[PDB]
Amino acid sequence: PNYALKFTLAGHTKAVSSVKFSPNGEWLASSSADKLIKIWGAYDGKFEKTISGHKLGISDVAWSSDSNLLVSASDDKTLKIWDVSSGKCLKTLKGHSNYVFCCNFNPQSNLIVSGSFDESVRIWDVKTGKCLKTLPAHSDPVSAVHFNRDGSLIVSSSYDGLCRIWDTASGQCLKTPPVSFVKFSPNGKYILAATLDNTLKLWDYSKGKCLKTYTGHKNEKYCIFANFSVTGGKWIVSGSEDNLVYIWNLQTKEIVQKLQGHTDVVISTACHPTENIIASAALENDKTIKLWKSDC
Ligand SMILES: COc1cc(Cn2nnc3c2CCc2c-3cc(Cn3ccnc3C)cc2C2CC2)ccc1C#N
Repeated sequence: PNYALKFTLAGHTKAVSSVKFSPNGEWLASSSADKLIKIWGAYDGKFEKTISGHKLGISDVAWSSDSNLLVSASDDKTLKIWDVSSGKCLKTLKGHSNYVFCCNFNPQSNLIVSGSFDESVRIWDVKTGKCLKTLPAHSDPVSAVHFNRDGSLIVSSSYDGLCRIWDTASGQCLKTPPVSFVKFSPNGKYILAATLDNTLKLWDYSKGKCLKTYTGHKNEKYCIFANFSVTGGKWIVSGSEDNLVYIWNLQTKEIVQKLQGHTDVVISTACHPTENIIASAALENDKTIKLWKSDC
């Protein structure tokens, strides 16, 4: 791949915590420690709107499947469901007793999953805003939560060193260095997990075996988003504490590109759903989002 910087997105006044493309590929949403959500054009980076209401910084944001809603996780111990068109807060999800770190819709987007520093995973009903289940998931802050492709499964990770798979319908656990990020692969059969020994590993969870290991980057202090890039060549994409975006060949485990430009830890990366486009975001010495594009 030949990812090249195309746009730098300026607006946040503190660290950018997460960037996520909308499923229709039209928009990029960003969350920040400055308590704001900002929406940008996915292809040109043009600022669109600021969405405000959280009383403390935001660690994560995520899109509903139809690209109409957002959910945000905030240090004010709540999540908020937003109507992106109107910018209005539809619901405020209360129940966590500490910072909410991570969040996601299920594919049907009738549920929300959240991970918190209170060490629980919570499952929320989008329509009523009610908390349906509270899982005593870990013995340390929860670093990531993600649904599989039909929402029947939740994968969570934690600084306690564990990665666990949960049955959404019952809340019960199906399967078990700090684990700082996890997410299901696009086909649903693998789990990409990051640990704070500068390592990413691809796990076949049905077999419970580690298939591939990716090294080269620096990840010892922060929880960093990683991604499967599938629009062109099959890559693993992740941020790094050396201010670079790393891209690995999924199959060969070779580093094939390092995207240079950010001036602080690259804490978030995201891959566009149909075009060879990467978005990346950095901590408070940088505060900008960058859009990178590749011919393949
Ligand atoms: C999750 O538990 C722990 C956390 C930490 C500190 N610490 N470590 N990483 C991040 C942070 C906080 C800062 C941050 C981080 C990570 C992200 C990226 N981000 C957000 C949601 N999900 C992800 C991968 C964003 C930010 C915000 C400044 C913008 C220390 C101990 C434990 C435990 N026990």
